[PDB]
Amino acid sequence: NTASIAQARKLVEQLKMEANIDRIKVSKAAADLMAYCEAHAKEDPLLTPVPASENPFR
Amino acid sequence: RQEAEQLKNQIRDARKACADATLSQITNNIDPVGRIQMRTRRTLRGHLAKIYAMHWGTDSRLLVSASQDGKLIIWDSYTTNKVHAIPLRSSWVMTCAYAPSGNYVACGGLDNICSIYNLKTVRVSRELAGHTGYLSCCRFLDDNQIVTSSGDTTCALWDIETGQQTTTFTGHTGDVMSLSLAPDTRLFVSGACDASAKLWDVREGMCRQTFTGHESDINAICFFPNGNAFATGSDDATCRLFDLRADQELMTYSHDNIICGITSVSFSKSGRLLLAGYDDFNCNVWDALKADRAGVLAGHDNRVSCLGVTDDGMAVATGSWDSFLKIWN
Amino acid sequence: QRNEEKAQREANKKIEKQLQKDKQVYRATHRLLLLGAGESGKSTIVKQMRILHGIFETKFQVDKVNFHMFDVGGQRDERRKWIQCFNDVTAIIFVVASSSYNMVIREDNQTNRLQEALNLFKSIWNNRWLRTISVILFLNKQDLLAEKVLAGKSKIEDYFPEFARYTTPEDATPEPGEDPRVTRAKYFIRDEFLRISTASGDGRHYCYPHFTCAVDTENIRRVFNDCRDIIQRMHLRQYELL
Amino acid sequence: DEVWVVGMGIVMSLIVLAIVFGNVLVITAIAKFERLQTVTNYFITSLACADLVMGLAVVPFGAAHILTKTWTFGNFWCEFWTSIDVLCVTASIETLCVIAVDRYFAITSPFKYQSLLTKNKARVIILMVWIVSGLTSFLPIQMHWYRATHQEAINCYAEETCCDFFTNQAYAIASSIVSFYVPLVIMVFVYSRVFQEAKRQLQKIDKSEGRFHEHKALKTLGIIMGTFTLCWLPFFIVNIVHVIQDNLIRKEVYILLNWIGYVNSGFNPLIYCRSPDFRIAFQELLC
Ligand SMILES: Nc1nc2c(ncn2[C@@H]2O[C@H](COP(=O)(O)OP(=O)(O)OP(=O)(O)O)[C@@H](O)[C@H]2O)c(=O)[nH]1
Ligand SMILES: CN[C@@H]1CCc2c(ccc(O)c2O)[C@H]1O
Repeated sequence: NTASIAQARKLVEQLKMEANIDRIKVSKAAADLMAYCEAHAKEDPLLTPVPASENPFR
Repeated sequence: RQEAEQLKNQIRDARKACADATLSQITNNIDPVGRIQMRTRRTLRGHLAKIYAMHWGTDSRLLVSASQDGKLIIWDSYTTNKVHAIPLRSSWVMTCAYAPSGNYVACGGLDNICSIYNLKTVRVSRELAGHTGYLSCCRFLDDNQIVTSSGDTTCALWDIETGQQTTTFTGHTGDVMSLSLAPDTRLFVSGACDASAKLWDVREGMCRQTFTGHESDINAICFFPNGNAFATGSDDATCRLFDLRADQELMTYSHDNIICGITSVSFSKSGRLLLAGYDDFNCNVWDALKADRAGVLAGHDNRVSCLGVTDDGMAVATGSWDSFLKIWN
Repeated sequence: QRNEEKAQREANKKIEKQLQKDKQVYRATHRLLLLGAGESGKSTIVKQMRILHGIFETKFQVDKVNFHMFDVGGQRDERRKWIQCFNDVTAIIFVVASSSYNMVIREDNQTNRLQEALNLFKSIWNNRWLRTISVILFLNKQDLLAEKVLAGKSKIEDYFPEFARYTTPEDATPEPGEDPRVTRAKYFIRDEFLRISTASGDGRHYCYPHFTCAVDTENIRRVFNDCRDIIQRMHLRQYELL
Repeated sequence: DEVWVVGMGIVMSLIVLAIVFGNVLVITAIAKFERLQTVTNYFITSLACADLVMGLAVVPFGAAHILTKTWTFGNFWCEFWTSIDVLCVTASIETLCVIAVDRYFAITSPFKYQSLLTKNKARVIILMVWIVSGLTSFLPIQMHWYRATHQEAINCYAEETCCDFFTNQAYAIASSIVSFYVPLVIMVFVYSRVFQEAKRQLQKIDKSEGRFHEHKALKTLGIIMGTFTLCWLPFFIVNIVHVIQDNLIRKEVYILLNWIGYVNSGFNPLIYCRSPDFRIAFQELLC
């Protein structure tokens, strides 16, 4: 099967392309997620119940 | 062609080399948000058959839903009264979408055709064909181009004006079931039935990364508001949180008392709460940064198949096989 | 904004009326699902019925009762993820080629073609989402099976070793002129499926075996009778009486 | 003596309660959940409402009258109480007949069941049944067409202390025919047809797949028919007998059989509400 060679090479070129990516430590990613969540924590009605005056479904 | 294992081993070693610490270690002194109680505010009726999908409007006021009766109904959440009702040619529909500009509505299903509608004229505008399998999801990237995912292990980026495929994404092995667009509409992800997810490029049209943390079929996928993470839900009663920059998963959401599958996943505006619908006739509200339950949304008498949160984050709406749409808060 | 509220209330009324009009039509009709193995003759059976009196649809009525049938041939794969959508149908029509007990398929040695059907039927019966759906079974190609069994070149016993220790049922009703070999082959084919059906029936859904060939015009009546029986049995069991 | 009066109060208290509790639970369960709002459940709602009215109105005052041995209210109250009794009793049986006919249509003709029964038609049927029941209770009692013609009857009618049931032949026969004998032959014929269909279906199943593999229908039909027949039969024959020939039945036997009839409202929730959905509803709340 010539087709088999094609898929086998494509799985090799794709894997080579999907291997040379700069990676960062997971601690930095967790810190960034923490910072964003703490930054935008005061603007979501689900987390903090808003007064019934501004609620359109009341 | 025996070098494929070597590259996989190298990728695994590179991923292991950057695992400095677990997310739970960093987020351990945070005071939990505590129990959260939500009550039904509205109940929408009128669907003869059992529902699959829904999509909120961009104004957080209107929403659309599709059912197996062969009918799309555009509701008004504030005054719980209908606006439009569109009969369809084929009664087997599996998806729906709402335009960012509020002018078009798309819906496709078991027939290998994606149809769009012109609300402000209600007649069919164009029919997009070319797929060889059932459609599973579709989203408007803009007012003139749409991205769809079908059951023949492919995705496409259509052009509405000409009705011809522009770019075709290939590389998956199993059926593609769901996708979600980034806030900048420059990248999107997709969850297949081969227990894998991928991060495509809209412009170039080449896959960049592959995550294979799951072990069964993937039914739902969402995307973090920050644009640097996403969450998936599979049939093994687990929700996993991946990260693009680190390139491996960071946290798993599972409980020993639930063994049913997951049908929908969504986030909140702040991203602190993760909402996931189950086959247990109800829904759960996890904690994104702590992996601990925080509430249950009961009230449905059958399977839950839809879920969504408004853009302004004022309410969360669900749709089940009981042919009823409910609005929680 | 008095008109704006009033106008919306005008539209909701126009729809609700349309929905009420359409509900009766939706509830009146009956839906069936057509399914079977490849190279078995489902297309021949469907095309023949109308002249007699990615998806496909068919409309037909018997005794002023509306019936509707959907067949899916575009989505042909071993894994069937779309089958969850068909848990509210009245019945499932299953068609299998009864004469192909000696033929490998796909240029793949595979298994004798009848066995693959058996595996498909077993998977369909034990599905989680089809716990309360009956099955109508059509054993097609009755003449080719009889001729092939009459020929001594191909023997059923070789491919299925359990045929050697098989004895015909005492309640059989062979057609006039039928040789014992044809009757034994037919009833072995029938009870091979009946065993799988009755193993885990649980009393909620049954099976209706049938024999048919090309020259037959009574299938449209058999489907009607089977659907009526299915609904009657469902109603009887609902009231804790059967 | 002293013990008998004490015994009656306890026995009466247990019945008045059970009767109210069963109907209240059924009505609350059917109203709370939308899964149980089936069209065939409307007849059950009407039956439960009728039983609730009977248990709340006629049982307590009847017990008070039988215990006190003297009516303590006016003649108009006596007539109104008799009217309520007759209305509830005659409206608690035609609903059973309607339920039987509905099951007959559901089983015998499965294809035409959807068209023959609609939510709009159920309200019309229920209203017609209630109108017919009210026509034979208030109309011939508020008007004085049911009165008797012997000295004891007129003496009791003049007095304001005795409230006893005296009637002539015509009203007794007509009310008995309207209430009991007409809705009995219909039920018998319907259930015979249903049993025949069930036996035929089971025979077909046994013929089809007997080799690899009778009394449930008998048990269910026996419960449904026997409970009602045993509860309401003797009264609706002594009613004719005592007026056809006098000085044959003592009043105590009359009252005892009539009160035996009242217990029938204490079994309907246990008979017509045994579906698993009702069990789930009962477990969800008040538990
Ligand atoms: N002798 C005989 N041949 C039959 C019969 N039914 C179908 N055939 C033959 O089967 C062929 C037609 O089958 P089709 O209906 O086209 O097959 P199909 O159902 O589309 O097959 P798949 O889509 O692969 O499942 C012809 O060669 C027919 O002569 C039958 O009852 N007797
Ligand atoms: C005193 N109690 C009454 C008397 C006669 C009567 C009853 C019930 C139904 C009828 O059709 C009747 O005629 C009894 O409940």
